[PDB]
Amino acid sequence: MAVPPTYADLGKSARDVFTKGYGFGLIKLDLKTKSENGLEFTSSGSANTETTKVNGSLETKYRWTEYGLTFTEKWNTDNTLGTEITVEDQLARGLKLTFDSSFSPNTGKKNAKIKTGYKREHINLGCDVDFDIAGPSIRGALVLGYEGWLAGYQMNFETSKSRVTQSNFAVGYKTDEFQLHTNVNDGTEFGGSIYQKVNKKLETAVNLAWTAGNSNTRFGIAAKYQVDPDACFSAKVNNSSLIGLGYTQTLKPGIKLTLSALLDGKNVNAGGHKLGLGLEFQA
Repeated sequence: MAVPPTYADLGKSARDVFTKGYGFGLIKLDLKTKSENGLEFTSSGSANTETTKVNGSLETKYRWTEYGLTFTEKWNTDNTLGTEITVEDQLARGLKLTFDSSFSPNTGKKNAKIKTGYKREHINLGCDVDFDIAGPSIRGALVLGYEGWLAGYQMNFETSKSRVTQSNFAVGYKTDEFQLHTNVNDGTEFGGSIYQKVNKKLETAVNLAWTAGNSNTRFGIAAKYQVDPDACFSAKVNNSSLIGLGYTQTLKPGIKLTLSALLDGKNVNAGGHKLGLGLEFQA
């Protein structure tokens, strides 16, 4: 509350208006279970309708919510395996420590990661270490909060190059109804977004992006309208003339069906246009 978001979550809500409720060029199938603690599973399948490629993943999660522990297991179709152990609020509130291991039989190439996070009133700090063969690399992030205002810094240091490869700044303003976010990545990529919860049923977002020193500008406008408690409409445009449309409908409790279309101007409908279908099952 007085506790700020992680550096990565700055601007998230506005990013969500653009990304959720759309899945162009995919048939997606998701099966989820919930539990406050103990076992939880998520299993997903994706057909890309341009490449005929069909992907799959499982994730198994066990929470010992008594000791702030989560153990997670991942497995996809590309043979990649992974395990993640997380401790949260355990040695100190709100300290979070993650150990992550990945393993790929298809190349015998394994990755290991440690993420540490520390959060309290006005401060959100992180330090992620990637033990890669051609790392370590270390990502550090700090976000400071002052009366709704937010300032963050994020860096990545690659030890093989012994150089900073990433240096990002963000400044924003965040209430429950309204969020401003600005960032510049590497003194080079500028971004800006406004998010508005306009009423109980309408959220809107504007995104701006440009690059030093190219005079052009990209922008998008998006909305999400919750028509009733069972149906939800999304519409977005950008200045490359792309129109995204999305409709999500609960067909039965626990079962949501989303249809989405991506349309190119001025060719609507004249040439080929991206459709999508998502079905989510929650049990």
